[PDB]
Amino acid sequence: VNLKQAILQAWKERWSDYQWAINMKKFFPKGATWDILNLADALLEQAMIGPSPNPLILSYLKYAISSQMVSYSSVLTAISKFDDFSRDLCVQALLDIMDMFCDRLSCHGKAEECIGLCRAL
Amino acid sequence: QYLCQPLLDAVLANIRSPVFNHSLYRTFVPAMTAIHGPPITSIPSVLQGEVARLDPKFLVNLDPSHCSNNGTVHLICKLDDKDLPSVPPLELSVPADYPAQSPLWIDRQWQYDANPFLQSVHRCMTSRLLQLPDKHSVTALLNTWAQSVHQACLSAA
Repeated sequence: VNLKQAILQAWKERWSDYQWAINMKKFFPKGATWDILNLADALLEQAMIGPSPNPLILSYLKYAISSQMVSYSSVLTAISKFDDFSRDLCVQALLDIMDMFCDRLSCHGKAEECIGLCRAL
Repeated sequence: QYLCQPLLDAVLANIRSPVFNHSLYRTFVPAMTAIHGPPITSIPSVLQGEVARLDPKFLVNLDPSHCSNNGTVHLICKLDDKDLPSVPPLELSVPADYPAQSPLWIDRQWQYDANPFLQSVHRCMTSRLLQLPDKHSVTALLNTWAQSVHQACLSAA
C-alpha cells in the first residue's frame, strides 16, 4: 500500500478518477484516514517532477479535496512546504488549486484538529 | 325487545333521577343477597429503531452542529461501500412526529458541481427523488442514494 508503488501502477494505465479511488482502498486494508500516508503530499511530489504538472495528479488532488474526509490543512501545509519558485507552470497550477477550495475552510471534527487548522492557515 | 318492553318503559320513565340508584338498590338487593349469599371478595424511539435496523453500509449519527434534543433532528451520513467511490455526506433533517410524514433532503448544489461524475450523480438523484412516492422513510432514501451512486458509476464505465 506504499504511496509511490500504487501511484506508479495507477499512472502506467490511464484510469478514471473514481477507479483510482476505488482501487486505492483495495490496495491497503488499513487506511488510517490518510494521516500517516500523507496522500495529498505524495501527489504533489509526483506533480512537481515534470516541467509541466500533469493534469491527472491535479484531478486526483481535486477529488481528494472534494471528499470531506480529507482535511484542508494537510494540503495547505504540503503546498507551503514546496515553494522554491522554479517556474511559472507549477505556481499557476498551485494558484488554481488553492483558488478552487478556498473561501469555505469548513472543518468538522475535534477541537485539536481546528487548532491544527489555525496553525496550517 | 320482545318479553322485556315493560322493563325498558320503566327504566326510561325513571332515568336521570337523583334517587334512581337508591330505588334500584332498595328494590333489588335483598333477594339477590339471600339467594346467593355474600358478594365477591429528545430522540424518538422510531428513529433509534430504524437506525438500529439499517444495513452496515451506513453509520449515520447526530450532526455536530445545529440544535438537538428536539422534535426536529439533524443527521449526517457517510457511505462505506467497497464497490463504490466516495460522495458528499448527504445530510438530512427529520421533523417532529416522523411517522405519517416524510423527511426532506437539504440540497447543496455547489458541493456536487465542478465534476461530470458528481453532477451526473446529482441529476440522477433529482430524478429518483422526484420518482419517490409520498410518506417515504429515510432508509428508502439512503438505499436510493446507494443505488443512484451505483447507477452513475455503471454509466460512467
